[PDB]
Amino acid sequence: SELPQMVQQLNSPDQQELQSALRKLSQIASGGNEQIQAVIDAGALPALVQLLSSPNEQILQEALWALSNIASGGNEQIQAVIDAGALPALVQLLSSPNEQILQEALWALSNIASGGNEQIQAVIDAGALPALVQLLSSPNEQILQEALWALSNIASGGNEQIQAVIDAGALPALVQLLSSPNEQILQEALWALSNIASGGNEQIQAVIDAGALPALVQLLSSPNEQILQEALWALSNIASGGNEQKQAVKEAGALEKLEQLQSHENEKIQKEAQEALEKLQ
Amino acid sequence: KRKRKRKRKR
Ligand SMILES: [Ca+2]
Ligand SMILES: [Ca+2]
Ligand SMILES: [Ca+2]
Repeated sequence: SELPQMVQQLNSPDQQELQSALRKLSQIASGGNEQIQAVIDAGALPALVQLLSSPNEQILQEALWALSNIASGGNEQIQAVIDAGALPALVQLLSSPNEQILQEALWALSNIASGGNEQIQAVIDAGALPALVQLLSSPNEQILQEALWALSNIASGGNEQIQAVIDAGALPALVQLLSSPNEQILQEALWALSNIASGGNEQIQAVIDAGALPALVQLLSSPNEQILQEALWALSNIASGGNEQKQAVKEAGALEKLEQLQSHENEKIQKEAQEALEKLQ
Repeated sequence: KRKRKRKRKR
């Protein structure tokens, strides 16, 4: 019952009133899907979308936090953000040289792409992929992580969504990231590959053709169980393909490593290695 | 098929 008044304050020409309202709204939206629905129902979306045109970085940042938090809701709540017309203005911020704005725009986009296939396709259709793929070359590890989240989310969809990621040229950069000494960035690259390889055989074969298998097989020898798990999930997904895909996995030397991992003390590792080994007969 | 969300909280 205070929400409608907060939403009206988003138009106040008093920047203190505006910012107080915006900070309250963003944080109510962080409190679960019912609180998100209350913010939507109070009419916040059109005002928040208008704020994506603001040249005031303080307003824009908090507007982005609010939209990100709404987009942490259910798929139809995400769709409300898309229907309010946010995506072009949001995607355009991936050109920003302001790292705070870029980071916050990426979170918002990544959350939208965590929706269902209609929500993901909207992000693709808004033109985000070339930018996201270029940010895989960023020397800023925060930005790089966030781009990998967004891309992983996009690649969590169906085969058409996956294929748009592949067609944007993500695979060579993802495979290059497999040699990173940054264990955080490595695992995010493996997540992206392990979503792409959960597609159909054409998507799996793209992962193979980009040269992922030698690096994944090397990573089966990692002493870091977090890395090993992620590499095993990726390789197991590839092994779920057709006989051409299975053969490529065998040719890369995976069988001998997987046989070794069958008795691993970590149960999650052992189970996925067993499952992978069975897929390959 | 693995999705993730990030909230922005103070
Ligand atoms: Ca003023
Ligand atoms: Ca800058
Ligand atoms: Ca390191």
